[PDB]
Amino acid sequence: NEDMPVERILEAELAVEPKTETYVEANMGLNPSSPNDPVTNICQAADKQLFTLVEWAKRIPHFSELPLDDQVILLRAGWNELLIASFSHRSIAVKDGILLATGLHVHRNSAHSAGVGAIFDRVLTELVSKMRDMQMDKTELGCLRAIVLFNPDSKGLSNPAEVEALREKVYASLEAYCKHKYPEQPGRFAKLLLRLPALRSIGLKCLEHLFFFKLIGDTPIDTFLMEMLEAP
Amino acid sequence: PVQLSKEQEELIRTLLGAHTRHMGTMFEQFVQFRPPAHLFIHHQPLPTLAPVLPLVTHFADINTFMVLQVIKFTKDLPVFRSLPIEDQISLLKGAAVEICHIVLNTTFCLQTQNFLCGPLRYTIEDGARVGFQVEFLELLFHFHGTLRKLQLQEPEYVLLAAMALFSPDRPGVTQRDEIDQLQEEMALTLQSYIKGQQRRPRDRFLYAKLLGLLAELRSINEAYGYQIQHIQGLSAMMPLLQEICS
Amino acid sequence: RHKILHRLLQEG
Amino acid sequence: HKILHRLLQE
Ligand SMILES: CCCCCCCCCCCCCCC(=O)O
Repeated sequence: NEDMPVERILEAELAVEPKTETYVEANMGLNPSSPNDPVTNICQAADKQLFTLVEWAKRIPHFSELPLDDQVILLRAGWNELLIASFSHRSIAVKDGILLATGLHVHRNSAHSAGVGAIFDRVLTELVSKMRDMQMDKTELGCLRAIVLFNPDSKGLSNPAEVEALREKVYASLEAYCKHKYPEQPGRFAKLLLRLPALRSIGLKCLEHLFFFKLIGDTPIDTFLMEMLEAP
Repeated sequence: PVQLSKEQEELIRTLLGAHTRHMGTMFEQFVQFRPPAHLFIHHQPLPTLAPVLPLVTHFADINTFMVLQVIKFTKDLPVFRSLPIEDQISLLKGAAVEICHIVLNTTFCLQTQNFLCGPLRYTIEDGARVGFQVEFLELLFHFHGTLRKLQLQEPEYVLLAAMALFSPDRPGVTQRDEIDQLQEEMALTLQSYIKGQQRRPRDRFLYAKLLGLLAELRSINEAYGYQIQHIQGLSAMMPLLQEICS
Repeated sequence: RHKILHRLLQEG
Repeated sequence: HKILHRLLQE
């Protein structure tokens, strides 16, 4: 398969990430005022990465060659697990912590002491830990970040088998790379997909958290971020 | 047609063993749990003003029942038993619902879009009646269509469930290692059979599609846990499921 | 806490 | 959905 250019995907990943990557630590999360308030800080991040996720979408093969409404749909049913896979991968660079796109690190301790240790732990164990142990590259990332994008089962899809057709072309392009660049291990391609159920559940658990801080917490939520969460 | 070493062979012999002994046949025993008459009489739904209760009480009873066999089944798993208790619990809690729909898809009639559990026939308006929200209903039948279309041989069914069971990401597991390896074991053994497709009337990325559905079962297990609460008094009837979904 | 579930696992 | 429609266009 050449219809889904692996080169154009690894290139789309490269475009997203900031050219200037500096990292500062975050305060324990005892106070919502400080520049560093764990939860608050994640929300500022996800809002920013919301915009760039859009452009990451575009740069993906055939995504712009879809209806206006098939694009919005796929984002509504993916931005969650898509942004999660982003920082999940980025944070393989460090142990017991999370690298945020604002240029801020977040330690496992700031998590627990902010209430969100349960899920923070789950991301490192099911995502950050796994991608690392398996040495999953940036190309492979974009191929999963893409497969999630093109989710056939998204409800309200004007053309279901259309989105299911692209998610077949990424399956090909990717298995190629996994049997090409990584021929030593057979089931490498399969190992890369095995993390999808875990990310689905994690994505769901993360929505929950987001809904609580909105409808209860004093967590200052922003525009674009806001728009992406609308489902009881 | 790939190999299936001495171990993958034994693995599949115990899967279908304790499986035939508790599931895959239980769908016919659904009638034995007080099934409203119109489930026998397919040529007409439930009269608009008939009480809903009789149907619901039937749902509950068969719902609690399947789970009772998703358990009876796992108790005939040397390995599952091998695990500790705080873990045995958490695994069921994370995949009992998921698994019911797994085995239940085998009674799905793609043509009529209905479940046929012996002399009974369930429809999506029945769900509507029980109280399940239209949207959860759409999503639920959509999943089953998807799943049924793949025409997965029996062993391709018994294995898919195994993966749903043995999941380390489940909240509550303590042997996350001993479980992640078992998962890995299951995941591979299935990868074997799929390739050996004697007859090829299906896809090539069948497995890759399944994993998307295991994630649908994740999206679904969570959506259902909420539904039996939005439905007044339904939760109260199947306390077993209340625990599974606690 | 998980009364009936515990109940069911104990044995055959 | 105001915000998203704009990005997907321009
Ligand atoms: C990991 C702790 C979870 C609690 C808060 C909810 C998180 C889910 C929202 C997606 C996270 C956005 C990531 C931003 C980035 O990596 O740049």
